Amino acid sequence: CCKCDCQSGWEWFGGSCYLFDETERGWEDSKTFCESQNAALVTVESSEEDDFIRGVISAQSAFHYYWIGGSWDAEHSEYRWIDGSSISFNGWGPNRPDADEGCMDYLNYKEIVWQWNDHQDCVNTKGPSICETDCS
Amino acid sequence: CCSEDDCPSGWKFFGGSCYLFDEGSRGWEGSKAFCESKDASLVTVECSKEDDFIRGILSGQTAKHYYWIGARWNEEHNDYRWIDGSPFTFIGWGPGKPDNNKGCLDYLNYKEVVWQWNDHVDCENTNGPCICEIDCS
Ligand SMILES: CC(=O)N[C@@H]1[C@@H](O)[C@H](O)[C@@H](CO)O[C@H]1O
Ligand SMILES: CC(=O)N[C@@H]1[C@@H](O)[C@H](O)[C@@H](CO)O[C@H]1O
Ligand SMILES: [Ca+2]
Ligand SMILES: [Ca+2]
Ligand SMILES: [Ca+2]
Ligand SMILES: [Ca+2]
Repeated sequence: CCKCDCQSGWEWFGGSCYLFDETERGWEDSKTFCESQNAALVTVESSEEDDFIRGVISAQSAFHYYWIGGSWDAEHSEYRWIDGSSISFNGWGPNRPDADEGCMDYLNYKEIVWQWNDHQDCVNTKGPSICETDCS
Repeated sequence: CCSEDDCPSGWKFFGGSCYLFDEGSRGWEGSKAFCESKDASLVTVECSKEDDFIRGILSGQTAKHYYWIGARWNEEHNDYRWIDGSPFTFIGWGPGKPDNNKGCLDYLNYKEVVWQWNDHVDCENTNGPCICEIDCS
């Protein structure tokens, strides 16, 4: 994405346009909603991206969790970004993931100060989400 | 993001930025200070449309074969990135570049590099024109 190519309500950072959508949906419906916007749930490849995200969500206090584009990959037996790519940057909160077959969210609760957590209800736990496009 | 409105006299508007293609003769370090003196920065190229824009302007003249841009070797990160600390998004290296000389970036037109990025070892005493950018961010 060019710095001025993000559509209305979206924010540019590091070649991507982001949407912090506050409609509450389970993880699957959040995945689907990012697809409807010709995007995908966000994938966080760097400390720089993580800090950009934290800067937005630590600015608000309504929500304690946001869905992102990471989930259990049975095939590989590990959490992967939803594009299939490996989780290289370590943005997990202390002692996470604590179980398999989850989906990932940023979580602001106890020891997890807006880091990644794994949740094992990927359908019925409703929260806001963060969409990402690289405009390709 | 600027509008055409915000471009001072003699600066070109593109993609929410104002650009100065300045034809002076300065080192990379001298070009950096020159852009600052115009409340600007050596240009940073975040996407392929901005790269195509720049190549369009640079291919309109043949007096000059390189223009300085706002990238150099970063000692903190041991990589090439923009002078604001932002890692590269769009990659614009010409065929066979970079030469990995821990130097300063220009747009170059020489043999197989056809208005694409090159790194020069001498950031002080190799004199050329430059591209400043105001992006209103
Ligand atoms: C929706 C969500 O993320 N809920 C999190 C849960 O996964 C986690 O085990 C717990 C402890 O950190 O905080 C929860 O309530
Ligand atoms: C200032 C500048 O860019 N000079 C470039 C040099 O770095 C490059 O090695 C050479 C061959 O590609 O073209 C030069 O003459
Ligand atoms: Ca990303
Ligand atoms: Ca869990
Ligand atoms: Ca730019
Ligand atoms: Ca070179």
